[PDB]
Order: sequence, then C-alpha cells, then structure tokens
Amino acid sequence: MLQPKRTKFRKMHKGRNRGLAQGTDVSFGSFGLKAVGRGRLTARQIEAARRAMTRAVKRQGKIWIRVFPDKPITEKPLAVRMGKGKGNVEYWVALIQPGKVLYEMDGVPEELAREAFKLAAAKLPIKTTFVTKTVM
Amino acid sequence: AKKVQAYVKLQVAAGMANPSPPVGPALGQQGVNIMEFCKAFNAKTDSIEKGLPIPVVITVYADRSFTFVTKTPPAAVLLKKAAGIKSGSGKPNKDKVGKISRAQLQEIAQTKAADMTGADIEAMTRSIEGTARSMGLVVED
Amino acid sequence: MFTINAEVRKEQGKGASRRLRAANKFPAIIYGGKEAPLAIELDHDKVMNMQAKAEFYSEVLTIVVDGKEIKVKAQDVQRHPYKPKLQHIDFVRA
Amino acid sequence: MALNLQDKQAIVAEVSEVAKGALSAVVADSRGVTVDKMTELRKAGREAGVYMRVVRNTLLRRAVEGTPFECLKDAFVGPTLIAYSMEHPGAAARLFKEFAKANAKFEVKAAAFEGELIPASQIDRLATLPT
Amino acid sequence: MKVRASVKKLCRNCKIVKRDGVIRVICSAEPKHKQRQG
Amino acid sequence: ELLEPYLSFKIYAPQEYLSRAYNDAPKYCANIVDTQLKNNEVILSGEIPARCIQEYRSDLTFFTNGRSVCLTELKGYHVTTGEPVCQPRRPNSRIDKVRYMFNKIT
RNA sequence: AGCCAGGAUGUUGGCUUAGAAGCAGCCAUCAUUUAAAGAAAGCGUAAUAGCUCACUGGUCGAGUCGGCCUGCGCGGAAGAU
Repeated sequence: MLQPKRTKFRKMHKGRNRGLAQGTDVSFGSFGLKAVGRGRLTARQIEAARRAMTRAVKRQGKIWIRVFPDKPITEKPLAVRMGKGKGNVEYWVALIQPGKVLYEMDGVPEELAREAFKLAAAKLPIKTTFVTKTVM
Repeated sequence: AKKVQAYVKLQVAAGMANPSPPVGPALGQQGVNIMEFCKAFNAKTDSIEKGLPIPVVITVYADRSFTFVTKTPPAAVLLKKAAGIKSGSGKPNKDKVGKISRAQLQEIAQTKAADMTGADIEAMTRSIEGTARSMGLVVED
Repeated sequence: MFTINAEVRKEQGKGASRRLRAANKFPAIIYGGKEAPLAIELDHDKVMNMQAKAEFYSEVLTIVVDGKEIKVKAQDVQRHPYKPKLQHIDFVRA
Repeated sequence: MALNLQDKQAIVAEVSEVAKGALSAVVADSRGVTVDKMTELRKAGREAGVYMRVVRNTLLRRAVEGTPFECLKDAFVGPTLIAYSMEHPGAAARLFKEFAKANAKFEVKAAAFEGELIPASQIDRLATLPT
Repeated sequence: MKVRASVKKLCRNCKIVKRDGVIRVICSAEPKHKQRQG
Repeated sequence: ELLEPYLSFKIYAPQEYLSRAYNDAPKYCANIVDTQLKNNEVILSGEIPARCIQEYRSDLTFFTNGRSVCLTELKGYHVTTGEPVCQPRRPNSRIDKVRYMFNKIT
C-alpha cells in the first residue's frame, strides 16, 4: 500500500476526473500497461496488481510504477447522519484518465511480459492494454 | 534387432561390486537376480581399469539371463583424473573452474569412437569438447 | 519505398480536423528553412504501417505534394491517447 | 516451411552433386528406424565423409524440378516416397548392392531397389561392380 | 459440471462449441475440463 | 532434540500390484529400500516410523487387493522428525525433593 | 486440416553423491549423424521407462492461419396478487 509521506492538508476535495492523462509514452522500460479506461485506483489495487505481475516475471528485470496514489478519500462511518463534518480519510486513490501508463517493464521477454501484464491487468478495475516503447 | 523391452543404462562405478545403496532395486526391478550384477558385471571390468562408471546394455529376457554388450564411459566422469579437478559445473560462465586444451581432449576422443557415431573424427571432436563447455570449462584451442 | 502522396490542406482549425480525423486521414505540416510553413494533409492508413520501422523516425521521407517532392524528417509526432492511431506529425524539411 | 531462397538452394546444391555424381539407388523406409540411420549413413563415414545426401524429398515439383537439367528418366521414379543417394568416389561403387542387403537386414522395405541410371536399366540387381 | 461465465481453454484438446446458441467447451480427453456457460 | 524409532518393515505384494505400492511410498513416511522379486510374488525392504507404521497395514489390505502381506520389528533409535517437537507429560512425580526443581526454573 | 512414419549413443553428466536423469530448483542451454529433433512446451515416475507436440518427409492437392481496427449481436442476466 503506497501512500504520501506527510502532506500539506489531510482531507481534500472530491473533484472531477475530466481530461486525458499526460503519461502517454513509455519512458523507462521496454513495455508498458496503458489505461484505456478512466477512474481512480486505490493504493491496494496498485499493490495487488504489483505483486500479481512481479510473480510472473519471477523477480527478474525491473518494473516501474508510473502512478502514485496522492489523493485522500474520506468516508462517513456506517450508521452516521449527514453533516457534522467531512469524514475521516481511508485510502489513497490515484485518478487515471485514459492513456495513462501504469506499469512499465524491462529485462524480460516480450510474450512473457504479455503474460505478466495480463495477470496484473486482471487486478485493475479499469480496462488497460499492452503497449511498447517507440523510437519517438 | 528387437526394439525396447526392459534394457536400461544405469549403474555407478564398475569397481563397486554388487551395488545396493546406489542402484539397488532398479537393477533388481526385473526378474534378474541381484547376484548377476557382480559375478558377471566384473567379468569385463577386470579387462580394463576398475572404478570407472561404464554403462552397459541390460536386455532382460524370460530365459533367466540376458545378453549384454559393454559400451563407453561418459565424458563427464572422464573429466576428473584427466582434468585434475574432481569438480565440474555449477558455476559455468560466471567463473573459470578449469581448462585443458584441444591437443589433449581430441587425443582421447577416438578411444570413445567405438561407441560414437561420426562420419569423421573431426566431427566427433567438438561434439565431445562441446560437452566440457557445459561444465564451464574453456578449451584451449 | 518512403513516399507518401498528400493533398494540400484547405481548412485549418480544430473543427475541420475532427471531420478529417474520422475519415482515416490525419492532418500534418511541413516546415523549416527560409520557406514559409505549408500544411500537408495525408492519409492515415498508409503512415500507420510505416512507423513500425526504426528507419521511419530517422531516414528522410520523400513526401510528394502537388507533383513537387519535399524531403522531410519526423522530428515530432503526436500519439493518440489510447486508440492505436496517429493524430499529427511535424515533418521538418531536410 | 522456408521460402524459395532456401528451397531452390536445396535443389541447386543437389544438381552440383549430379554433375560429378554417377551411381545411385532408391530407398523408401515407410517404417524406418534411427538404428537404421546408423547403418547407411555410418557407411558414408566408412567411405569418406558427409558429402552423401539421402535427401528424402521426392516431391514432383521439388526434387523432380532439377530432373530436366540432369537425367530426364529419373522423373518416372517420382511417384511415392523415394530417396536418391548420389556417389562421387569410385564410379559404380559397391554402395548400390548394400541397399538390397540392408533390406533383408531389418529394413521392411527400400523401394524394391529399382535403381537409377548407369546402364539406363531397370530393377536389376548387379554384383558386377569394379571391385 | 462447472458453470463459469469465463470459458477459456484448459487443455489443448478443448474445442469451443455453440450448441443451441449457448457457448460450451467440449473435451474428448478429461471430463473435468468440460464446463457450461459462456 | 526429539527423535522417533524407524524400524524396517518388509512386505510382500504381487508384482502386478507392485507398481501401485510405489504410490503408497509417497504417503508413507518411510524411505525406499532394496527389494527383490520372487517369481510371481514380490517383496521389498522398507523402513518407516512406528508412529505411522500402524497405518501401513491398512495400505496393503487395499492396494494389495487381499494379496498384501508384511512384517517388521522395532530397531534403530535414531529418527527425528517435525514439527513443534511436542513431548508427552509428565515427568516426574512422587519422588523426594521434587518441588525444589521448580525453584531452579527461576 | 487429417493420415501409417521418424522424433537418436554416451545426458546413471557434474549438483547438497539419499535421488532427480529431456521435464523441483540451480546454470550451461553442447555439438554431432542428418529428410528432421528443443540436449526440451505438456503428460506420466521415488528417480527411469513410457506417451505427445515442436519440427521435418510422403500420401494428398487447393488457398489458409494468426493479430489489429471497428459495426451489429450472444453469454454472464434469479424475486416474491
């Protein structure tokens, strides 16, 4: 579970998710995992998918994670009335507009990487697709 | 030339009369007696050096005993006394465990040619010398 | 075989470029040198196969337009955010 | 299967073995054995080297493609499985009779040893060889 | 028999079939690989 | 250092079922041992621990098809096996000065 | 796409010597005989043996396999006068 180390403010705003993400190209590894869909990813989903593919590459190569949570998500406790205040923080989503790279991979064969990214695309609510590094 | 029936190529050093902790049941898995692999196993061993693991055909037949034709010991155990070190692979390309040369390994190659199938001696040279590359050994050409 | 037929653009802007993008063609422009920049419309189906080669981003292109040939390089390119398609390319003159 | 650059090469190389070649014999192991592979091919080591090519690819458009350029009668051998065996040392070598003796030595069949073209003859056993 | 909505092939002997408009995965080899739904 | 006896247990099984007796080997705690066939009858020299040896008899009554037969006797104090190193209480009581050994614990 | 074939001798290879041996995990991932064979994708063993595909011949004899881009649909989809 990834999480920011101290922040300017605890609770913050819901906010809208409009737009498309900057993280387009693969910039480190040989292969990426571009998000086709749209939506927040909790810090657990990043870690769950993170271990679902680190297994398939068998601790070989290197796997960068291009997204980082940095967004607190409050929650009103069960059986509580409206009002009284913004609720306590629970988990740290990272909003994912379409086109965002999520994981990048290097040091492994391609079709194996297809397997490792596939079994980790399973853990992500958003629909993703496999991509590849380009000569600009 | 009958095909597969029950023959296998597995036994340890030839000097170990009547093995049991190594092979044990495997040679006794058929109807052949355990006594067959020491009183007759040593009948050809005495002709040459003892202690060298030499595979041999064990074509078992219903008529008590079995025919057999001795072959050639593997090159892996051959790379010990003739290579000095008793070790082998484990750490191949990561470091040089040892080395010999082509002038000597090719000289032993034709002694094994009676069992090897090659159109020419040079063709059987690197196929044996290439087995020592799996050991991490680097032949000196 | 680095050659691409290309009609000249007539309607610049985001409006006409959406209508054109859906027609399996995308906008592009050639610029550089003392000459003034000239926008160059071209087909999408052909260029999409060309980028696969490492040479397409390095070796000079020979785009034909109005009969006259203009050697160019792919100094810049704009990927589509998730659909496998090109949107616009900056063909700097060589 | 590999494209034309590799298929034609396998034929042109066989043609080079015909210009200097001579005697050859059919063989058709519909149920061959690798132990039999260590008989007629080990014999090549007894003779000289690897230059002999059993080339079991008697396709009517492949091996027979080189037929019009060398020995037109061989195209009649094209039907069914056939394996030519060109010779270079010793014209009318004793290799021809071996294909028949091996057929009685656990080989099931060997295309009835019909032979090729030195007297332009047919399925005729011949002990009359330069020995 | 299994009734999973996903019916990716298990062993190499499986073959997709659409009986009565219903996707199925028949298997001449192992009966356990047989499954409904799809 | 806990240890358990592992006496050898030879057994006779029909050769046709003898291949089914090797499957019982992976379930049995015993390690493989030398054996020799005897015409249609077959036998092999096993060696398994006595804690599980009492269940070995159930294995030859099923896989043998009624032809199973075996015999063994306790031997070899060496053994040692997991897990946890459980021990059977208790020792000892009804002896002089036994309550003073409790002071030695602390 | 089917069809009788073939799909090797040392590799009981060194390894922690109780065994891993084409297939637990380590590495190398040889090269030969050759129409062809990875010193190995799966099955099967305490380990082997064994059974297939990779690949390659013949029979056969005309087109076919595998991805993308999307259109329209199928399944997933069970509630109580």
